[PDB]
Amino acid sequence: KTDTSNRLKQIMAERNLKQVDILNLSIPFQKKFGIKLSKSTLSAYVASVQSPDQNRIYLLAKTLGVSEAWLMG
Repeated sequence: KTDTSNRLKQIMAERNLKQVDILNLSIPFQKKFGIKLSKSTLSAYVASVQSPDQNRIYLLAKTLGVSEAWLMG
């Protein structure tokens, strides 16, 4: 499993957030930064299928209020 997948799952556990909740929290940041994130893409990240690019790492770090550096693994 990728660092990022693990790190996302860690955050989910710490905060009792499901993917649907993360995606919803990301929406204002998607709009703020002009960075899109789909349900399937987020699912693929959590599943360790895909690794986020620079923009989505940034988006997710702002959404979750965590360090970009940490989320990158």
